Amino acid sequence: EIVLTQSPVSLSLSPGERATLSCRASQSISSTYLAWYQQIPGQAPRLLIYGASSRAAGIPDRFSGGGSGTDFTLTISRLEPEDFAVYYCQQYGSSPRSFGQGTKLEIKRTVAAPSVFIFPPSDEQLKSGTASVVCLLNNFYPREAKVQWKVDNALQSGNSQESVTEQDSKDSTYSLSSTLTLSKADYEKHKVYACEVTHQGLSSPVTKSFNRGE
Amino acid sequence: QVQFQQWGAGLLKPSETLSLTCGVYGGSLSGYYWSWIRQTPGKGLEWIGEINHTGTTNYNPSLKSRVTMSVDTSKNQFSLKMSSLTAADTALYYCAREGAPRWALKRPSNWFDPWGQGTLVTVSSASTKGPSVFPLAPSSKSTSGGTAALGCLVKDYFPEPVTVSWNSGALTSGVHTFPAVLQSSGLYSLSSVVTVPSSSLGTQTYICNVNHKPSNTKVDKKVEPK
Repeated sequence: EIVLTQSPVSLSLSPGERATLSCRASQSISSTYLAWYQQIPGQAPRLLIYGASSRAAGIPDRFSGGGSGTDFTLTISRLEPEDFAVYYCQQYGSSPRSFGQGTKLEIKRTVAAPSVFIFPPSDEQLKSGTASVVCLLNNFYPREAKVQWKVDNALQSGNSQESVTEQDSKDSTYSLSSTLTLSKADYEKHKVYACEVTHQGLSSPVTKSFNRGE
Repeated sequence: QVQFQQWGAGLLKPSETLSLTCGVYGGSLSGYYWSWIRQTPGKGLEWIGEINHTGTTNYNPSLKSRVTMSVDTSKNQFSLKMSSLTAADTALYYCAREGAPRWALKRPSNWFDPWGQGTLVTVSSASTKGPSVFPLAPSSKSTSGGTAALGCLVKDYFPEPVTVSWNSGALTSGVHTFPAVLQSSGLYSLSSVVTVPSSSLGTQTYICNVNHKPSNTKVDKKVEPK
């Protein structure tokens, strides 16, 4: 098996800049057997370049490819908004055909603090015997953010899950949703439920909380 | 011009037999190798296997013990069979053609150029379950300078996907529908939120429409303030 290691994992850049992605193969391969594919989240992969440097039809000249032996590169000369997606490398010189783990090309924008909201469990869920508390972080950048659940000042662990959306199409921000699930006995055993948010855009952690019986 | 249509069951139990088929339009099968490639959501691409119009096959060595491929030249179709399934086989499956023609044996392969869309295949011992839709009511603690956030929690459903709209699609700006999370239970949970003017609360109705086809479920949940 020929392993392909792509570099870097993430790349935050702005339209008009230069991007260069690296593809290293665990063994030496000829350039004629390398390809680059582009993938927007939710859509199928799209062929960009084959044989290291040949552009597929429709691909503009701002896309360039090269390299030899063990190291190959894809270069986007001047970045366009269309170009921000995931990029995979592939070799087809040896069976089986292997792919790199990908490089994510994200729009680099101004730091934006999240808007933090909290939602107690509904009565409909309480009659189900379960209580989920939701905390929303709306329209923030960059993607890195820390959520912590606190129940009567006891930091929670192993009882929460979070999800992050894709980079928004018009303001290039992210939003995150975190869910804390308890049994309704455990939920009614306590009073203060809090979500503490840490982010680059906040000068200090922001806490949104409520009390059972508000 | 060359494009694909894919069919085959997408919800199976472990150790069942997955069978998928793509019909090819706008071009004939002859002269090309056709492959199946899978992708776990959030992960990368894994080539499964390829077949030509004479039945010559080549499989990924890590899957050859439980993967076969077929071709039907009269119907311009080709098929994949995968056995001894596990939850690790849950993924999007794509059909693709090689970018250039290649006869039955050429030691180095070509690149893939036309790719079909990804069909989700779910392998799980869980049985189909419709989601519970719980309101996320706007409150004191979900307001910020004239903007109120509300939503709905789509919890304990299986399998993917679920479609979520707001006011039957008449409400789109400020909506965030989040990727689902797979719980310890084997069930999925997702949330959908929207920020609106806080003065709109009390007169403007906000309903979340959740469609889960595998369970034949459609829920219209009205979200009301505190």
